[PDB]
Amino acid sequence: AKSKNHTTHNQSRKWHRNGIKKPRSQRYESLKGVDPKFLRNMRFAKKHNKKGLKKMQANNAKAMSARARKLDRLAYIAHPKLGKRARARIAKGLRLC
Amino acid sequence: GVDIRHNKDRKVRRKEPKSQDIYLRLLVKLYRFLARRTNSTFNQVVLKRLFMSRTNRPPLSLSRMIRKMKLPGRENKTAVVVGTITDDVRVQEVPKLKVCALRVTSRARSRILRAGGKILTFDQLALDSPKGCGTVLLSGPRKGREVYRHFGKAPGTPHSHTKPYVRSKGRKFERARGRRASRGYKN
Amino acid sequence: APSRNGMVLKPHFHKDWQRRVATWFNQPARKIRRRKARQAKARRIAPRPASG
Amino acid sequence: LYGTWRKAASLKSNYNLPMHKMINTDLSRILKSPEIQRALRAPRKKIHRRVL
Amino acid sequence: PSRLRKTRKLRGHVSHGHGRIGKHRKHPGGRGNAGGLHHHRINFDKYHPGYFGKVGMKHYHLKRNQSFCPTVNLDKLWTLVSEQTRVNAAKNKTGAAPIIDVVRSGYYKVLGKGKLPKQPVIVKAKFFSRRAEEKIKSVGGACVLVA
Amino acid sequence: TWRRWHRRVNTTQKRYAICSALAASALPALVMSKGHRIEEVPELPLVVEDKV
Amino acid sequence: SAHLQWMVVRNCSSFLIKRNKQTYSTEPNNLKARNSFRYNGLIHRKTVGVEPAADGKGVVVVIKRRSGQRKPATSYVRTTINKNARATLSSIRHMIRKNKYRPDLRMAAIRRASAILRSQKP
RNA sequence: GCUAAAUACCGGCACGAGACCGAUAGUCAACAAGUACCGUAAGGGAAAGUUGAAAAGAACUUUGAAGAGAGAGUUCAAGAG
RNA sequence: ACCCGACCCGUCUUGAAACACGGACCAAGGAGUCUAACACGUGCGCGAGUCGGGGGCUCGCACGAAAGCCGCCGUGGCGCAAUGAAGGUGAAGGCCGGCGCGCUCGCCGGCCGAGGUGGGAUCCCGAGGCCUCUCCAGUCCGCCGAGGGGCACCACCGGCCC
RNA sequence: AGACUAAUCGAACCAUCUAGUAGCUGGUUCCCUCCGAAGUUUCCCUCAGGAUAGCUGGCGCUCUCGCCCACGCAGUUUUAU
RNA sequence: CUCGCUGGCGUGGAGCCGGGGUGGAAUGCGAGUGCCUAGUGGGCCACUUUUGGUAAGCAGAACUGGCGCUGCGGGAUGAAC
RNA sequence: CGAGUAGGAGGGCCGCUGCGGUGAGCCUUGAAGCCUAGGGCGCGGGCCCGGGUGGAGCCGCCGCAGGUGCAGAUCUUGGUG
Ligand SMILES: [Mg+2]
Ligand SMILES: [Mg+2]
Ligand SMILES: [Mg+2]
Ligand SMILES: [Mg+2]
Ligand SMILES: [Mg+2]
Ligand SMILES: [Mg+2]
Ligand SMILES: [Mg+2]
Ligand SMILES: [Mg+2]
Ligand SMILES: [Mg+2]
Ligand SMILES: [Mg+2]
Ligand SMILES: [Mg+2]
Ligand SMILES: [Mg+2]
Ligand SMILES: [Mg+2]
Ligand SMILES: [Mg+2]
Ligand SMILES: [Mg+2]
Ligand SMILES: [Mg+2]
Ligand SMILES: [Mg+2]
Ligand SMILES: [Mg+2]
Ligand SMILES: [Mg+2]
Ligand SMILES: [Mg+2]
Ligand SMILES: [Mg+2]
Ligand SMILES: [Mg+2]
Ligand SMILES: [Mg+2]
Ligand SMILES: [Mg+2]
Ligand SMILES: [Mg+2]
Ligand SMILES: [Mg+2]
Ligand SMILES: [Mg+2]
Ligand SMILES: [Mg+2]
Ligand SMILES: [Mg+2]
Ligand SMILES: [Mg+2]
Ligand SMILES: [Mg+2]
Ligand SMILES: [Mg+2]
Ligand SMILES: [Mg+2]
Ligand SMILES: [Mg+2]
Ligand SMILES: [Mg+2]
Ligand SMILES: [Mg+2]
Ligand SMILES: [Mg+2]
Ligand SMILES: [Mg+2]
Ligand SMILES: [Mg+2]
Ligand SMILES: [Mg+2]
Ligand SMILES: [Mg+2]
Ligand SMILES: [Mg+2]
Ligand SMILES: [Mg+2]
Ligand SMILES: [Mg+2]
Ligand SMILES: [Mg+2]
Ligand SMILES: [Mg+2]
Ligand SMILES: [Mg+2]
Ligand SMILES: [Mg+2]
Repeated sequence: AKSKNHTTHNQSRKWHRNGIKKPRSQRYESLKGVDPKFLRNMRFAKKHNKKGLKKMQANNAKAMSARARKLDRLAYIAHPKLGKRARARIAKGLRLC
Repeated sequence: GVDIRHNKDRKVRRKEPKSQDIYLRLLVKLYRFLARRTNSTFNQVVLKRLFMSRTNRPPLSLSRMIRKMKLPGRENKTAVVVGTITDDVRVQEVPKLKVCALRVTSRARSRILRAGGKILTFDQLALDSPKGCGTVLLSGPRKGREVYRHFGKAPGTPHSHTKPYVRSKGRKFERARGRRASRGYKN
Repeated sequence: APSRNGMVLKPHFHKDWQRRVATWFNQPARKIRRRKARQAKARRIAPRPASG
Repeated sequence: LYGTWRKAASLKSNYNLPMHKMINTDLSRILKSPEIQRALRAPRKKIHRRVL
Repeated sequence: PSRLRKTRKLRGHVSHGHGRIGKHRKHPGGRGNAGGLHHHRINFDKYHPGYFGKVGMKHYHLKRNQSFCPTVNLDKLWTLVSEQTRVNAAKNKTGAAPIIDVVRSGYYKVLGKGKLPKQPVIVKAKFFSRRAEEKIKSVGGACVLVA
Repeated sequence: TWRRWHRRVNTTQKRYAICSALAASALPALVMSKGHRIEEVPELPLVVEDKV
Repeated sequence: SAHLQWMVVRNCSSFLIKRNKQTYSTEPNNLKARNSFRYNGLIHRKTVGVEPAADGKGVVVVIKRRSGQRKPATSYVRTTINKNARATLSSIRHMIRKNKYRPDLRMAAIRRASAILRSQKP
């Protein structure tokens, strides 16, 4: 009943099939595991943003807002828009003798 | 050989609807004409949703459609929901708003037409706004299925908000070992 | 035996049920027995009402 | 016994005739109408096969 | 339909879709719920948490019969009556009010949500909840118990 | 013997099917497409008298 | 609702033949034989078919009346043509092109009127 | 202390129906099947349907003692004896 | 006939032409079924509802052991409401003012009534120029900087019930 | 002598329960097109097996590229640390 | 601007509101995300690095590739070169 | 762009047998089967055509339903080397 015990032979090849997906970017990081006395300040700080300020801050924004030449030449000939008088001379152009 | 790359070559996107409904098969014949010939991107999105299945076209309840039409600047556009529009008896006001759906439910047809509004479908919708001009698109709560609260990381690990499968709720069903702290562990 | 996420199913099939199964294929026949039992009760009586 | 869409079916329970998926269903008459073929892009009929 | 199966596709193949190596035999991990505590705890826990043990008081001869009270909320509260009456309760009259009875429709306890119709009412019920009773006092309505 | 022989169907869908199958029997293209001989027949649905 | 009739009948009709090859329409009013949308003659309000002449010589042409639908006795009006293989070629061109009556399927009417005389003339 | 009903019936007496099986299937049994035959016995338990429209089942001639054949005939056919 | 290629198939197996096993040769028979239950997925009907599944009505008409109807047959099932061992309780806030030391602080009156931030298909407003002399004028097609109300949904904050 | 007890004995024979159970051997019936691995972790009276992850397949869904600078990603370097 | 935390300090720090400029190494690519689930759960060989052995076509590993799951051309022939 | 065991999906005008529908289908002027140095079609599953045998029923297409497809099990029964 003797067997083999532990090998990470062919584990590099399994992990990188789908790939090492790096989480790296998201916004507004989750707010668990936070120091609770800090949070026992900040929820109060949010509830008086609504109640405590309309007239002071919105008008304060209102105050500060009231405070506030040959090879260069053929591209102009052969441009799609800027060349219709370029054709003043080959089509109906001035050239003539 | 070529690839030291894999093969994820074939997309899974649905192309013809699995349904055999003739009337859906005529709205597809009409709308597959439009989405290639208009340089419009509304007509892409409706043509996707006619393909789409019945799970992924959840029904608008009537008061979502009101509350998403009274939002400012949108009193004058016509609502388009691909899928069914049902009735809400929670509400009392019904304004004169415009509705364009597949299979408005019957008690919802009366409460529109009491309110003097106008109903359309996609044979009629194509004539007014072929490009979808002036038309708000909506859709129902796709995650709002009952099932989608079952789907999480596991049903026990940091409690994960899972709604486990059980033959009925009560005492004496999945409560002792894991659902409380005195009887072993508390997940 | 159990596997990926599914409900614990305890059916009562350890007891050898196939000997003791009443099958309802006699269900249209009894229904026609019993209309013709009530109607046989209808024309026996007289003026007195059935379910009288 | 089946009723119109406007009235009920005055011989059954609660069965109006079931509401429709399309109303006006002439596919060709819709697609040749002035509303659509003003709004369309252009047709495109050249083939442009494999250039050697 | 035996003509739409997987069996009818897998003829011609040897192991019939159950593996040469592992050999689908009879009942490998036991029958049914065998070894929940012993060798299927990673299944029972992590998928059915709390399946083993006791929590509460026993109740003998539990009838579903002295705990019968179908609820209602104040959304559906107007939906028992024809809405003929809520027009004729809005018809500028006085404090006259429809006497909506929830006991007729089967609903004993009236729970609450927000946002009840402005027009005054009288609800006749067996049980109330004080948030809902705060809502009926908001609109100037009344709150009558039936026994 | 206790195979699931009989199938139950919703009462609105049955009535939906009668509503649809009656609707096919008013178009001569569909009814000749089933195989019937209507080439010299009187106009479709064809109401004969209650004297019949 | 002609396309409604098509989306029922385009399979599962009667007189539809699927043996060894393509479908065939085999329908009493049709020019070519294909089970197609355009060469299908129960569906359309305006259909063109030509047939043989049971008189023995000539080509009979079948057109739908367009006045009364769902009235299949009176819904067809027919007329025979027995001419000198060139005037009966133009007359069927005049009757198709110089009306709005199906400017599609011009040639398929003619090729059958081409073919059925050559079966009939010797 | 007694008492009809609706309820139950893979035995028995008649009976109609089948999206069934069609002789290695279906009952074990389409047939002289619980039989032939094995075991002292308790018990076990098979196989075996098909001529033709009709027997018209090949008179007679001819080798061998006959089996078996060549001629002949009956049959639409003896490539159904 | 000949050149070159060429070990006998199933099977377990790290490996089978194997000195591994089964396989003399043909014909027929022959092995993932059905009932229940749960789960996801998908088609169809209805929609805060749904369901006749058990009964009754049709005349007793071959197919009818079918089908059709009921609705003061919706009893009930499943769903709409949760949480607690249990007694039990059981889900609306936002805006403009007022009263007290207007504070670790709650109450009084109107007015809409499901919050907010970042993302966010589609839709709308679009400066702006673009097409034969020139002015002089409205439709018009297409491009359109930037801006706007923002679906489904995800990440986060607030709130409410036990 | 563990012998003999109907060619059967360290517990006869016959029929039922019984189609007993098996993580163990053997077999598992038509073609074509696409995709295509594992023998590793942890725990189990676990060591010839399962549970769970890993690996595989399928079905979808939500978007973006079609036009002096994009968004995003990585078995890679470069520049810092 | 808010704070009920901090505090000589209108200070510390978070939070909220409004305004102003998109261009911040190379390279390649279309990405993101949910459900259900089979099979698997006896492995083996090779360059270098390695532990037990006198040594092994031995026993145990790490990193990578392969045989397994895979023919073809070379090594006469062969699972891995 | 194409490899593929275990495996999972898709397409099949591939075959067998039974049921509603249709083919004004088919046939004692020869159906089923079976044989065939006969003519072909399909990548393939399998089919169509001719000839020979036999002598009474059978097949297409759209749906429906399977006790539905063999080289293997020291396969069962039958039969011959
Ligand atoms: Mg191991
Ligand atoms: Mg290649
Ligand atoms: Mg399992
Ligand atoms: Mg038992
Ligand atoms: Mg296989
Ligand atoms: Mg193993
Ligand atoms: Mg297995
Ligand atoms: Mg248990
Ligand atoms: Mg007594
Ligand atoms: Mg026989
Ligand atoms: Mg027998
Ligand atoms: Mg006879
Ligand atoms: Mg003699
Ligand atoms: Mg004969
Ligand atoms: Mg071998
Ligand atoms: Mg040996
Ligand atoms: Mg061998
Ligand atoms: Mg042998
Ligand atoms: Mg066979
Ligand atoms: Mg479902
Ligand atoms: Mg009820
Ligand atoms: Mg001894
Ligand atoms: Mg003896
Ligand atoms: Mg012994
Ligand atoms: Mg067995
Ligand atoms: Mg038995
Ligand atoms: Mg046994
Ligand atoms: Mg591949
Ligand atoms: Mg182990
Ligand atoms: Mg083994
Ligand atoms: Mg995948
Ligand atoms: Mg499988
Ligand atoms: Mg696994
Ligand atoms: Mg070794
Ligand atoms: Mg292997
Ligand atoms: Mg590989
Ligand atoms: Mg190799
Ligand atoms: Mg070689
Ligand atoms: Mg060598
Ligand atoms: Mg070799
Ligand atoms: Mg391949
Ligand atoms: Mg055939
Ligand atoms: Mg055939
Ligand atoms: Mg059968
Ligand atoms: Mg079988
Ligand atoms: Mg085999
Ligand atoms: Mg054998
Ligand atoms: Mg012998």
